[PDB]
Amino acid sequence: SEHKEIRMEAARTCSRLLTPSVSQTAVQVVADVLSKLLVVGITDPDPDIRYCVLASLDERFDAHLAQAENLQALFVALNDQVFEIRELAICT
Amino acid sequence: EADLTDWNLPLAFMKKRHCEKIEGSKSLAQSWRMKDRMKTVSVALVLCLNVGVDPPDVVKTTPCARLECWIDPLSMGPQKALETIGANLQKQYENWQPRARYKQSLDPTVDEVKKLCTSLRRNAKEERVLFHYNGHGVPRPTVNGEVWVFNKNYTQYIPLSIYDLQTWMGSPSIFVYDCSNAGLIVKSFKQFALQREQELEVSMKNCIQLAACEATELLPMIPDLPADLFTSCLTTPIKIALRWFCMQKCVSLVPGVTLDLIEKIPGRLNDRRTPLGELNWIFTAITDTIAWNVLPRDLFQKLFRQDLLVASLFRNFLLAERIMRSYNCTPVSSPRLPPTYMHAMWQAWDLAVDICLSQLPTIIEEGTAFRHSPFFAEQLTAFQVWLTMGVENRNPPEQLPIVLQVLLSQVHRLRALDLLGRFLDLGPWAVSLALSVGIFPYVLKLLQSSARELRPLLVFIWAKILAVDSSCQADLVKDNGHKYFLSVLADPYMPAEHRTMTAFILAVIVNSYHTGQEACLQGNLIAICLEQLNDPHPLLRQWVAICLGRIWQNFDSARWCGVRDSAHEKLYSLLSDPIPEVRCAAVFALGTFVGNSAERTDHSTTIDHNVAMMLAQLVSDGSPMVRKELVVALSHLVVQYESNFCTVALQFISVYTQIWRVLLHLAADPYPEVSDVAMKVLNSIAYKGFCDWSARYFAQPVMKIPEEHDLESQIRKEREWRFLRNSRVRRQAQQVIQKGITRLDDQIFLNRNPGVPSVVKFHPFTPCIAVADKDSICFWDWEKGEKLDYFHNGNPRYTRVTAMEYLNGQDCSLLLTATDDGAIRVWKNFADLEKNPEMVTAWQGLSAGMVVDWEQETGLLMSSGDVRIVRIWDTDREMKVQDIPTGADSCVTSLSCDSHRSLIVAGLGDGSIRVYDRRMALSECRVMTYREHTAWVVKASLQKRPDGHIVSVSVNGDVRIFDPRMPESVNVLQIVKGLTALDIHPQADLIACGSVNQFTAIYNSSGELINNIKYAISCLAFHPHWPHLAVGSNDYYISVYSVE
Repeated sequence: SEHKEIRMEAARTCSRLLTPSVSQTAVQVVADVLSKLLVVGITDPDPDIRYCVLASLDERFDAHLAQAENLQALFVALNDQVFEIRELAICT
Repeated sequence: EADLTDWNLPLAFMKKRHCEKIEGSKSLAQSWRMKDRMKTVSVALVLCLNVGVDPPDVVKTTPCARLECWIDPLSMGPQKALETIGANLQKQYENWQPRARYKQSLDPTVDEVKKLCTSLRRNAKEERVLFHYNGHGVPRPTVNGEVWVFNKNYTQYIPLSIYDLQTWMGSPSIFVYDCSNAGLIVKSFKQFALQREQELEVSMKNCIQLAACEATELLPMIPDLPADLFTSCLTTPIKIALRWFCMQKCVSLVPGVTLDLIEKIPGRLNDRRTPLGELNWIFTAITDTIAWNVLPRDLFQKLFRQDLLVASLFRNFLLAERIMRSYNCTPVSSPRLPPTYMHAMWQAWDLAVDICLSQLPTIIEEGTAFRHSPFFAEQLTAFQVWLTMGVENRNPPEQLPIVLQVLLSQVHRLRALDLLGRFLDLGPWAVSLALSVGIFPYVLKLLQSSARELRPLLVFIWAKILAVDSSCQADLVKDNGHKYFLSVLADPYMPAEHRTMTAFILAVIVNSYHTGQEACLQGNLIAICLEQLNDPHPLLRQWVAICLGRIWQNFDSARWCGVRDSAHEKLYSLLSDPIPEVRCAAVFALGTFVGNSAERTDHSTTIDHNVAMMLAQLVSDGSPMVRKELVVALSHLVVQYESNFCTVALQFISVYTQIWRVLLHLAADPYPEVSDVAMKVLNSIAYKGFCDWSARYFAQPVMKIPEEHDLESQIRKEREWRFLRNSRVRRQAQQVIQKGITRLDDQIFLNRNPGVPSVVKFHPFTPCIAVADKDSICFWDWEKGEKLDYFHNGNPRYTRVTAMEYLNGQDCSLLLTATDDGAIRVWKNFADLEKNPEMVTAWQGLSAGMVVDWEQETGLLMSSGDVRIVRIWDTDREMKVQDIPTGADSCVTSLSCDSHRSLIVAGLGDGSIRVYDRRMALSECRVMTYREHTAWVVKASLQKRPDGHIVSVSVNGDVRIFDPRMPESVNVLQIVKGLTALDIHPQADLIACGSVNQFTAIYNSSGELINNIKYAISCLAFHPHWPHLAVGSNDYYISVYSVE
């Protein structure tokens, strides 16, 4: 939805709509969206989207953030053009 | 609470759809079965140095790289010290392997070289020789791979005979080239090997090579380096790593460290508890981990698992790649390796060193008891995390080579063994991955430890391996380990699961080959197995009986204990088993007990005859699988009873004929595979397996969590939306009754359907009116008013499909059909014309008149006919289990088995009505008899109700109403005196009369009447809730009636 402002709030949608959710079946649904969101955080040539996608993460997803593939996405973020993205990344 | 009622409402044959789908598989690489053990011959050590004589190529400087094997010759006895270094270098190689030889070869000329290499090669040809060299006091190698030594004269040029060495090393060997242009030696070796090819046109190079630099490069001269750097790495990696490390960074975050202290780390480079053991031990794990990560799959085993002194110095090669790329070197290998220097695991090494050497500036002096490294604790945690999500089989976890070290290490073994258990409990890839990583030799060795901890651990692991693995071949039973299993077969100190696994493992050891049946005599396995018949866990009783039935393979010396300590008779307690899987497992074992008895007769004829007569009893079962396994236990008896059967077979044109009689019972069975199984076994005699289902289960994951608590689980989401719907249906379908009855002012349909009036059934919420041809299941749609289809029940056309029932109503619309000859058949998938139907089960239940009453109400099936009895059928035993007689002798023609007063009515073949308290003793069942009918009872509606009244009709030509607490017919409707079709529906309180006229007649329980409407008919029924009528009519036709 290449129109900038769609992408921003669609991120802020998917995050909060995931936040409310043992069995594999629900956890699989969390994982499925969670990675497909995270891609954008490193990917987007509109830099403040990269900012907001990272900002949308929290302790509220810490178990999946302890996953190695995601740690690579974090390490990739940990080096960047935009000082504020780096400042946010180190906290995680 | 509709979806709770929908699951509370029981269902039929639920497990029976599972079993026959017996799994198969194909053999892996499974190269943990590793073959080749060419070790090493000897080390050449062509130590060409000419000590003190500068090869004129070089110009030194005072700050000179000087040390070799950490000796300086300049400050030592010159021509003497040339020996010392050779012994030193051998002693370093002996740390990596001493089980091979050494010649210390000092400035050798061609003749000396020829003697050294050819003598050693001549001692062993296929075995690996170690070529090792140093290029010192000897100029750079020639374009054509040659050398510079003769009688130690003056660094004298000599041809190296390298193209002859190429057949001296033509069979397996290894080469090391410590010189200023080694990649040139390797390149020129290819040109000579290509010249060998250019002869062979009439092993090009399997042999390993390690090159101290690439051809273009020249060695470093920084005095802080040992001069033999490539060797020094390949020989003493720890000293190098520490001595490299301490120089590298440009602020020392631990500042106390110096060269002086890293000389004096405590230990002896062979004790994990000491710091000098610990760093090596960590390094040992790291290198394998990179190798498994970054190499293509096979190459890893080929270099790092086939052979010791191949692998061990190869680990050091990666450490060399790092330091060399620090400087201006790019050392190179016989095989075409990918690069490694960058990899993240190296930073785990460097942190582990920093943690260690933070302490050493006190330990050296202050007697500090040192703090052991956290490396393994940190590592297993990461693996534990990937398991704990366990969310996939993708990018499988790289910590796997670290695990192997803790399987040995007593300090931390427990946690690792559990985690490994969970990993092995995942699907077969994880098993295959552990196996191909080389877990096997540890899992082989560790059963040496009779520690009770291996019961939930290594035994469970062994169980899951063997669940897929046929290639393990009682290995730990030709080896010592089995003594473990011989305890936890019978050891009671833990739950029966642990015995279940062990009974399976010993049942595998006897499954494998006669080695297990020998192992039976090596530990009296029969007697201790019979002790386990008594434990409650049904899959233990199964594995115990499949164990004993495999013990009685052709190894008849085992059957000697089975005879002489009465195993076969004792085992009949598991013929008294309600569980049809356990029943089959015992039936199988008695099968092989007789069958495999090496054609032994005499006293065994008398004893095995009792086994045959005892087996002959269990024909009782609607179970397809007991019906097969009974005939298969008889085909097992026939494994030696074929020695007697030819004349016995003629008797139907004692006990051999009781087997024959039982085979003659099952050959007619309405399930085609059961009639086939008995038919083919009769026929084979006339012309003259289940354990794999037990195996097919055991691969399934145990730790993974059952579904229905998850809101996203599809079984639950289907149930929760689709079946909760029926709250509105169970209301709406009765709302016209709630609101009071109205005129029959409409019809849905009047046309052909391909079925006879011998059965009619209305499906409550969903459209199939079943009206069926006498051999059929066949259908039409009441919702839309539409043709559905004919299908075949499969009974022969002199018989009659006589009744039908649904094993729910809404969700899983399973259907039963029953036949006048008895034949009971059960059906699926036709239910919304999605696809082609199948028969889930069938049996010849009831072996004049036939009747049926299924209870969705309670989970029981009932039926009656020529057996002079109402059979009551249980799906938990898969049997007829209770039996109520005709009371008189004229077999039953209409019935209800009420369970709301708990009664029966039997409308009899003599037209009398029998009413039964089904709590009375079975010879005395009569509460009432009525005789206002005396021909044949056509209708016998004992309503299953609080007002459980009787309406009944007979071939006498009259209708009457009777009350079970009165000896009489009490009241009358008889709106037509008596008629060819009637119904009295217990949730509508309406009646419909099969008028011979072109208009059907319709009336009320009040004796009132309603409008007669268009179509003598032979059957009709009202809907289970709606005050609406289906008329299965006559002449392959239906008509349907309603309010509008």
